Amino acid sequence: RDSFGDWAEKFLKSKEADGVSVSQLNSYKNYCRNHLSPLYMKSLSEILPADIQSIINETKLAKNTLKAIRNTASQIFRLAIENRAIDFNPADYVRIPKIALEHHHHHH
Repeated sequence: RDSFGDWAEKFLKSKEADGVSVSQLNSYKNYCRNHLSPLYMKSLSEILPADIQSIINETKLAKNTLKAIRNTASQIFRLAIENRAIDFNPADYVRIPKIALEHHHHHH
C-alpha cells in the first residue's frame, strides 16, 4: 500500500524542511518526476531492481547525473525502509554502467 510517489513526495518535503537549496530541492523533484516517472506511479512492492536499472539505461546523461538519480532513489527507499514500508533497497543493487573506451568515438 506504499506508492513510490508517496514516499518521494515525503522525501522532497523532508529535504525541503531539512533546509536544502531550492535548486537542489527542485533537482530531487525533477529526478522523481521525470526519470523515476514510471516508478512514481508504482508501489514499492511493484518496483523491480532491474526496472530501476532500465531507467538508467534509458537515461543517457553524464556519470554524475546518472549516479545522482540512483542516489536520490536510494535515499527515498531508505526512508521507506525506516518506516519498514519496503524491506530492502533495490536502488543500491543498481550498478552504474561504465562503458568507457580510452579511444575516442565520434565526438572527439
